[PDB]
Amino acid sequence: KERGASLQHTAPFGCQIATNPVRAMNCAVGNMPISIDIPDAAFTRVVDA
Amino acid sequence: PSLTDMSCEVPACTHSSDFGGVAIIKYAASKKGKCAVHSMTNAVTIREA
Repeated sequence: KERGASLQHTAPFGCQIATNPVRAMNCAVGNMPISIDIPDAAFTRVVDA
Repeated sequence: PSLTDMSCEVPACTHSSDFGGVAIIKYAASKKGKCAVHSMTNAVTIREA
């Protein structure tokens, strides 16, 4: 009866917190470097465009 | 056949030893018929004849 506020109500950056297993979902901090390696079948020749 | 009003553009090119370039040529022809294509520059080789 004195816990206060769980982390899903206090944590910054709009964090969302769950348990079993404990997780911090959808933090808004930083940037995600996404590297994509795509095959040549996907492309289309410039003349074909 | 005689050809007039010829314009040439290179949508994309690459010196990759395997015909890495393409050229598009617009033309106006007097009549239908086969025509010889020849590159007057040793530095550039054209696949089509």
